[PDB]
Amino acid sequence: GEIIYDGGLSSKLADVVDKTTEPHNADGAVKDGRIAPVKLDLEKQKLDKL
Amino acid sequence: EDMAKIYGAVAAVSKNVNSSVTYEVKRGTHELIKVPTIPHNLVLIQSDNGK
Repeated sequence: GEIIYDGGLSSKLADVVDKTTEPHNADGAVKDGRIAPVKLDLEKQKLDKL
Repeated sequence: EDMAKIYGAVAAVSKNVNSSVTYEVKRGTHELIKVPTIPHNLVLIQSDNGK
């Protein structure tokens, strides 16, 4: 017989990144107008620039 | 045009707020070496006749 329903394109609720991500603000449907998080070089084991 | 200039200047001030900071906590952490062999210090001394 004629095929009425044979699978199809399936929507996914969420995607999951398999790579480690740097901290970030929202850049999707919600866009954050504030400055991106500031990355500071702290907790240095050996002395430098002092 | 003047109002567009004024509104844009105010928007820049509003965008100067700071979200957060990020840093790496590493002080006090050291690497570990692995010692392969146990340092025994024993030696056996025996006479030629075996006495």
